[PDB]
Amino acid sequence: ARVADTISSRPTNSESIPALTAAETGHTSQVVPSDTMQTRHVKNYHSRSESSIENFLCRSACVYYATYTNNSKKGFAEWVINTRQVAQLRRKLELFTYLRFDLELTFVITSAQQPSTASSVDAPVQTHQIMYVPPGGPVPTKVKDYAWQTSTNPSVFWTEGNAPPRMSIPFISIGNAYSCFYDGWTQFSRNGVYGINTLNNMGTLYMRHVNEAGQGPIKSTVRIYFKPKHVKAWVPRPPRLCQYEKQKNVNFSPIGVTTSRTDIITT
Amino acid sequence: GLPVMTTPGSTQFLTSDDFQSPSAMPQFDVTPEMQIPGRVNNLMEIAEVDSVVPVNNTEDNVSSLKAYQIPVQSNSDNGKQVFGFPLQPGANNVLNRTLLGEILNYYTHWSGSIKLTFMFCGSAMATGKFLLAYSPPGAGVPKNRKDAMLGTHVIWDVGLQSSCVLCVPWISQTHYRYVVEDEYTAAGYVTCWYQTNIVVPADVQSSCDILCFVSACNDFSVRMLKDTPFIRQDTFY
Amino acid sequence: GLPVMTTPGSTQFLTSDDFQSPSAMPQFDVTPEMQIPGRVNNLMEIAEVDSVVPVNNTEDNVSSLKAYQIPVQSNSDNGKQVFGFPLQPGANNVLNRTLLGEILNYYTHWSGSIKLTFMFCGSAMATGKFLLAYSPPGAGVPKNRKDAMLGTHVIWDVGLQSSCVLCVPWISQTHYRYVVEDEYTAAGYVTCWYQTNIVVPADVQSSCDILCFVSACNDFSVRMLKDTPFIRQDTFY
Amino acid sequence: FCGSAMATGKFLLAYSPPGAGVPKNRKDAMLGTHVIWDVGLQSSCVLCVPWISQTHYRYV
Amino acid sequence: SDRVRSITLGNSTITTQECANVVVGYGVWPEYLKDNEATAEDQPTQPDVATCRFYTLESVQWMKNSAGWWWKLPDALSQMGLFGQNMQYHYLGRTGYTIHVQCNASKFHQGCLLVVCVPEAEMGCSNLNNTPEFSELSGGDSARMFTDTQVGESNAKKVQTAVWNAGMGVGVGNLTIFPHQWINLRTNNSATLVMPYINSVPMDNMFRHNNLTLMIIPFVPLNYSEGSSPYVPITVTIAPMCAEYNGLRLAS
Amino acid sequence: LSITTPEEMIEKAKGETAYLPCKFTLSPEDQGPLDIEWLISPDQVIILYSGDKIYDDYYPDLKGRVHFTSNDLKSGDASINVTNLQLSDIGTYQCKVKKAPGVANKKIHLVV
Amino acid sequence: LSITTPEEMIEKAKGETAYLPCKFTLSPEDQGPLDIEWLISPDQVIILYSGDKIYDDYYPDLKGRVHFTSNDLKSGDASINVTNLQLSDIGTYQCKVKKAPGVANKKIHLVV
Amino acid sequence: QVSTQKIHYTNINYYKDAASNSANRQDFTQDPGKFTEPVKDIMVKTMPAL
Amino acid sequence: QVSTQKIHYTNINYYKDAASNSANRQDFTQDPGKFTEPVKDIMVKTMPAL
Amino acid sequence: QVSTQKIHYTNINYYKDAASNSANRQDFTQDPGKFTEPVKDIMVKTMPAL
Repeated sequence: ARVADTISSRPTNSESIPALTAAETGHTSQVVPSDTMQTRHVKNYHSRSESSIENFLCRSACVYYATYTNNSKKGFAEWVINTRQVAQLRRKLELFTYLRFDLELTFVITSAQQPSTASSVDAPVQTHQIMYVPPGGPVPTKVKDYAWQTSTNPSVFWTEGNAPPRMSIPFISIGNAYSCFYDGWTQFSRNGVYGINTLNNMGTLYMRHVNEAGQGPIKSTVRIYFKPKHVKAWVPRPPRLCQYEKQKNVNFSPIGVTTSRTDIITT
Repeated sequence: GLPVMTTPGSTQFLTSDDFQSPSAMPQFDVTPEMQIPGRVNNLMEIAEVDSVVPVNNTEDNVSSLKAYQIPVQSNSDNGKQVFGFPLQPGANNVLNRTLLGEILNYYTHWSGSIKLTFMFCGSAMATGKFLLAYSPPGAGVPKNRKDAMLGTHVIWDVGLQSSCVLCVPWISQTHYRYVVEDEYTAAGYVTCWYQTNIVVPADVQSSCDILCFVSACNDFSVRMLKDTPFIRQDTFY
Repeated sequence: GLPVMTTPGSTQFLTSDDFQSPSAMPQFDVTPEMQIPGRVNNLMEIAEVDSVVPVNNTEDNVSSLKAYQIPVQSNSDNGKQVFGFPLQPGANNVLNRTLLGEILNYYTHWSGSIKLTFMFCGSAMATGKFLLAYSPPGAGVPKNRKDAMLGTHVIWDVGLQSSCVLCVPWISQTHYRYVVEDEYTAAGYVTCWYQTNIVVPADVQSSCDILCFVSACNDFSVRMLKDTPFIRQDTFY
Repeated sequence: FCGSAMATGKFLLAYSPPGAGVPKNRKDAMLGTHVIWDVGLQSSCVLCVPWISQTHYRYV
Repeated sequence: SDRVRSITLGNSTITTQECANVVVGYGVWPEYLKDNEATAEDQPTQPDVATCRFYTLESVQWMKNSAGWWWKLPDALSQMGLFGQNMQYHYLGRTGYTIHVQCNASKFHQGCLLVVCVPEAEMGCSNLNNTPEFSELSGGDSARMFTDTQVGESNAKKVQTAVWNAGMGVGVGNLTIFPHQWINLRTNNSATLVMPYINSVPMDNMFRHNNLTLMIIPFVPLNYSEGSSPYVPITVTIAPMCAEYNGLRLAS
Repeated sequence: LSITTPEEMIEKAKGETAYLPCKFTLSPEDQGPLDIEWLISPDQVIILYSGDKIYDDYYPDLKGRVHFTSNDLKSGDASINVTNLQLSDIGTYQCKVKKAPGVANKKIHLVV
Repeated sequence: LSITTPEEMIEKAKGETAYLPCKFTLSPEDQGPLDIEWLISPDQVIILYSGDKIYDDYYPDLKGRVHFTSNDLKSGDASINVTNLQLSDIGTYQCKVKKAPGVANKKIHLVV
Repeated sequence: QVSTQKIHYTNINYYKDAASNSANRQDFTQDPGKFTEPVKDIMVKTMPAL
Repeated sequence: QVSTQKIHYTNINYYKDAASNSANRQDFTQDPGKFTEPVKDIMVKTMPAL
Repeated sequence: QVSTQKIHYTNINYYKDAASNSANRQDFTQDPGKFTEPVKDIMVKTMPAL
């Protein structure tokens, strides 16, 4: 996928003017630098490979991290899956209006000891369980419960000191593409919240320890990493300028177009 | 029991890896695709769209629509300057927040040439001529019309058609250029000068305005994807 | 010593993996199979069986056989309603515990059309006509016969044959629909109205009853297997 | 348009078939048959009303 | 020549003496729903003469201190004849528009408009935690207008109408990536766009979801000397192309 | 879970009956048990709803003056009717709803 | 980050105005916030520049006698103008600039 | 199965799904004509626009 | 050995048992006629049933 | 794919880049004539130089 080359030119003087045009018709001009000056025939060997979509989006980024204490009641972390909470990834998604991708979830789980009181503490390697619940399934309330094990929801079991776990999720949606924006309400009487869609629900993630409280509390921390693959994008969109403020809506505070300079001719 | 030996680099998590992965829900059947209009296939189909360049900042017009207009008035003396800025499309604070500049602030290296579409949004009976000069670096900025007409320039006349695309060429020692403000690979300056005055008949306003676009050519290219400096964060929403 | 590198995702236990495994008792010879009648090959050979719809709950008939009967009496005034419910086959508490509803509460998405077999289980000399209407959403429920006859409806007569299958179509913007109670993908309402009265000769009882079935068409489909919310537990037995 | 040369404008030439009254707003008259006329170099516009009638003829 | 066009549809006809070329969507023309893409189980209805004609919205006065206007596109045509009545009795429906906006001045006025058609334009509220209501987001055939000043915090549910952010928190200079045209009183008089059906589902309800937005923003403001005509109106005309519906019900 | 307007200002007169609305919708992931609170900060609970039974003797100044409105609380109704408004009812009211895995607030500022 | 001449000797006379230059360029990796110090060891800070605002009341003997020179400090200017030189201004001055991930020093020996 | 890189390389699919494959990274096609010139009447460079 | 997925994929059996293979997941056949119409005399849609 | 060592050996490229391959270690070519005799008129061993 090489770029176009450039062909040489001669000093012309004629009626065919390539430089004068009219931008009224919404037609961005397609001129070459060989039309306004004299160029040489340059063999051009650059590549437009890294500007494609599958090289721009298929990179891993953190989406969320929650902590949970082993020595607690309701010590476990729930998180509804959505891209809207981080900001370095969200701005990359709103360049396009309709996206379509599968997903490669990856978790990086670390642990830390809390200031316990017991004497000569020692614990073996821990075990974590990351349960994935599709939208509608029964969810657990406390950690010591039978709804964690006796279920056919796809969970993953991981012990420390190994490679990080990774599962893959295909395109789970009802429409034909994920809608990054939805102008219009969700109730037919046109009351209530504004931009809430039911087209990009993927489910929740329930994470907890498997061991029991031996002698000292352990506070863990788990990051979640996306990786969109096979991505097809549609209908591009100008990039977000003002700062984000909420995860659901698009509200903002006004600010100027760019930072200023001293005078219109100051370089 | 095939004998294997594990190379260094195992049991790691590289954030740009290309590996297969076991699925979670097997035998899933996706919903079939649709012919949605407007399929983008490459991010070099976005830099070839024009966008208005806010070339009139001056600390009072930044929170307004006045930042896109260049005031052009019927001057009394001849040979004055209209505007001017260096050509650093990821480093200057005029070509920064445009549509080209918010693509180059995801990459590190760039190449190719740049089109600069102008447009005379003035009256119909007011005419004039302009000189659109681009001076390569090595010297300072030009300061007279006598110094700026030595570079590369077109002479624009306004008539029925009301546009003129100065296509700056690619004159550089290196095969690429940085997007951050460096001194080694600077790209000179672009100025614009009065050729003649803006004459005008009776009972017409004088101060006509000019818009200015920017776009990339057909041979633009980028490299070395990085993360943008324009969006900060301190909590989860 | 072939050189290998272990990708991330190793030494884990995914609960829906597809991997081989070493056997415990090698060279085991299983007992040979038999032609047992009634082999199920797919769970869409269960949704195509009818089942009676408990459409008469009303807090007093739930612990009885009265929940399956719809009381139809010789009314005095004309144009009254027989029953009515929204069509959410995993969310409503009438189509929940039927044979179709206990398959859809293992999956998440569904599609296709639904058949609704009725049956007049009344006397032999009593006749009448009924109007079986299905209104797509966007408005409220219909409230008169004048408002419900605008939708999709059949007009049922009772004679020798004593059934009528209103086949509701698949009218939806999306390729699938949720099974939990959502407002975005609701599927309207199904009502049933008196066309004429139930006339009856002398020395015959008046209050005839009507049963109602439900089933799926030949083009039903599901997706995204989940675990059911209908069975709880607190100990091992 | 027998006006000046530097004066421009646009007009809406509507024809409403009977059954209702006369139109009274532009919102009511743009539902019928209409052309939208611009004045430029050419200075004419021929609204050709069609023949919409139940009968094969009409009285005078 | 190359300056005159004459687009007709149904029983109406829009003619222009001075206008530029027409810009059509993202390169496709609005055609009917093919049988591979459909998902509804019944047969659609196609009026095709009763809807495909040029409805005309209200007009707005272009003052010197103007800011901008916007319309939500399958909502301004809610009361316009047989399109507004087929939109209520049905449940689904896809459309393709042919937007046309016209504004004439003499050879002595100066100014420049920007006519853009934004798909899925979510707007921002005044307060950061609320959402704008329906009555302050769009109007039946009446243009809602921007301002040049930031809306104060004392309002509960009002749209942020700062024009340099275009309501959506985005830079207004980058708005030309959408299909667009320029009205410039020097050389142009009328702008025209043809917009195909752009949605993530093959058909959609029309009362809950406005899937287009026609914005008009004056970059170079109107200016003239004393003695010229001070009242310059803008008037937009929209015509649906190749519409069809499904799913009869009661009125609502 | 999401409330229609997470903050507003309500202006009423003394002796009247206030109507503090709290409505919501239900995203498809929300499958747990319901929970509804109400607060005041002129952080004291004034009413509860958990386990399908109402408990409402919590604030001594508002004893027997506040009630729920609807009979269909699991459909998106959580409004309360404050009867016999007095001058000392100034404060921000907080409608906390928590159906797992969702949670939302609504800070109602009431000034008479 | 790199300064032009990391040490030199400057010889001036009493009553004059010293001009201690400190210029630099910017490598492309330097993207953090700016920081500029000045020291003396006849290790006391005499001026600061951090967070775009100047703080300059630090040395009691040089109170209100030292200022920055340029208005364009983020372009490679960090020179200071020492007014009213006295005999007790003998010592090595240290221009510490720290724009992350770069750091540089400049030990200026001033003898009058 | 075997193709060129940016010499050759060998890629084998292991799992029997479609969402389990690696990223393609080699879908090299573009068509900027649907963004630059979305007009009806065609436009030549050399001739004047009006 | 090599077959299509939901492009191709390669599956090799390693152990020499039958209970050691992976799950099939591709037994796509159905016959609902033994549950819907389990009758003796055949029944047409268009004609009346009795 | 298969070549000789310093008998044969088998080398397969796995990743689909070019900077991911192993080192070559077998680029055996040399040409010392551009350092020893960088002159214009050619010089014979046997004859005298001037």
